[PDB]
Amino acid sequence: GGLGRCIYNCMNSGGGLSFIQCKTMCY
Repeated sequence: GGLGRCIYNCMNSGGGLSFIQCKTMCY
């Protein structure tokens, strides 16, 4: 899928941005 890993790498450790910028941005 995407959201599953999106926030994972984005938030867990692999984004360098924010949460709302990935928890929702990711399609």
